[PDB]
Amino acid sequence: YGPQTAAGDLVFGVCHIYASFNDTFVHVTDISGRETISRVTGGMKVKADRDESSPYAAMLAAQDVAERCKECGITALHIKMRATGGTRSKQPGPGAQSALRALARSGMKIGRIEDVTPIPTDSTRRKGGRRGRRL
RNA sequence: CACCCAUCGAUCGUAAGUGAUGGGACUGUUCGGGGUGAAAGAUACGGGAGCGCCAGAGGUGAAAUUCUUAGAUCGCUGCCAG
Repeated sequence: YGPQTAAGDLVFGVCHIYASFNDTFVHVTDISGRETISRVTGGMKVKADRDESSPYAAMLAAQDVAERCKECGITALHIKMRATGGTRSKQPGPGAQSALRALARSGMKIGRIEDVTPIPTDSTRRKGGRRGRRL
């Protein structure tokens, strides 16, 4: 099933792409965000714990979410990319460009593109003491 | 310009320095995350409610302890606290 509109129109959902260093969410929802349509993570497409953030897992996840959002009736995506943000890291993880390419090549039209990494006007004490994650 | 009358007071008088690119005080005037009192704000971390969705999420060199179909993580809008 799907929505009904005139011939020359595009149904726009919003695709939140959560690209942290440990996983990768691809999350297609209604423009409100209130109604999830389909979300797939990089950990649903691989066996190893490592590959949850691999560029291949994010590709397969954004694929398998694009096919289902087409099944539902969504044709274009306003894209909202996100890193862990807050205090962790404002740099988007590896499986972000691969999710973008997956959606674009798969066939979803791409509207706006955005960065919604949570950032602080000022922040709570970051994890790891004064000396940080000594390695 | 030493005086002239109109019309306002008419205290009795400085004579032992000068006023440091010394100091202090004053006036004016910036300037500044200087101090302190009281409201308001901002996202973010966390929890919580409502609404979706379903199989993982978190974490790592790799894992595991940890959370999770009894609905975790994720998404949206209020809410609470620091």
